[PDB]
Amino acid sequence: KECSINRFQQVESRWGYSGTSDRIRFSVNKRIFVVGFGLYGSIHGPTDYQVNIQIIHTDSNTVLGQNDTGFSCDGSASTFRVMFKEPVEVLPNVNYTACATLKGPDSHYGTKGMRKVTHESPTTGAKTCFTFCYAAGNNNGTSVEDGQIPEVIFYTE
Repeated sequence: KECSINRFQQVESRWGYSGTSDRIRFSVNKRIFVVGFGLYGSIHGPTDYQVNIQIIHTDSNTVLGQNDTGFSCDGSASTFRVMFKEPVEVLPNVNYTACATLKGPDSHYGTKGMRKVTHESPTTGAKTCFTFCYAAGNNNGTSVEDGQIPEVIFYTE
């Protein structure tokens, strides 16, 4: 029942980390539990990252979930799972801010990013539509069209 959605259609190189969080805002049209993100990994390997991930309620800038964690990686253009300590419940049509601060070597990054991207249950046809929006400032250059945080890993309700 663990799902994921990737908002990028293509993968390029390379993206650098110097201490600034990659951030993207999103809202969902249906209630979900986010359990983590998929993040792009290094250009060369083997190597790894420390990574701090967070989900913040946008309107108040209050943290709902946060985890200082890590992942290791091989140089592929694939995405790597980094998990929150517990599920964060995301309510319909509330704006949330996803943060990942990677500390590590240069990575791949996503291109041709999508504003809207829909997950559809193969069992019921129920649609879970994600809308992504630009997180202005303090985002390591990440946007709706390019950058980090390709994937949200979640369960539907």
